[PDB]
Amino acid sequence: VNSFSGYLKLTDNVYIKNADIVEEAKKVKPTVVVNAANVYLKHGGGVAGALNKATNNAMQVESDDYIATNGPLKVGGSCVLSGHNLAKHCLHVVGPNVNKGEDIQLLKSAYENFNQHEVLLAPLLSAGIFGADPIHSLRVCVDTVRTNVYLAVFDKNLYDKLVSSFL
Ligand SMILES: C[C@H]1CC[C@H](CO)N(c2ncnc3[nH]ccc23)C1
Ligand SMILES: [Cl-]
Repeated sequence: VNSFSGYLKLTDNVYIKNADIVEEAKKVKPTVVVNAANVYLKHGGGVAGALNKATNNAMQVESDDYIATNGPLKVGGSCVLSGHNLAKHCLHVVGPNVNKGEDIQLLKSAYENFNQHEVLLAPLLSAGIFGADPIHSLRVCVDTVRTNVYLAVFDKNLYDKLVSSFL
């Protein structure tokens, strides 16, 4: 039993809600919140920009040190950093950005990172400003993640479409 509330159950392990991931994280304080990261951990907009803003830029400061030490992530890769005031940990996961011409096939690799964590709060990878089809992203998620994932979808109109179109 966990404290996630108001989610629709899609499968044995995948749950979904129309919610603001920042406000969700602040309420639940999950062990792991997933960030929709880029390889440079530059958290300028989208989910990443909002999460970083909620940490008062502490996420960006920590991320800049991580990149200075380790270099960029891979598309499809991830790193675990602090969750600051939002969660114990933040799993920064890089889904392909279609608006950069990145291979959408890497979306499955991106979701595989979730399997290293028993429970996660997350957005749909490569959705929003990363320019992928969110219906496809949900399909890959459900078909890739085996651990317990609580998906937050910011747009109420998009949420209703994902549910009503979910197979
Ligand atoms: C991932 C991308 C697509 C699906 C979904 C729609 O709103 N979305 C978000 N969901 C929840 N919280 C959010 N904060 C900032 C953005 C955001 C953004
Ligand atoms: Cl977005």
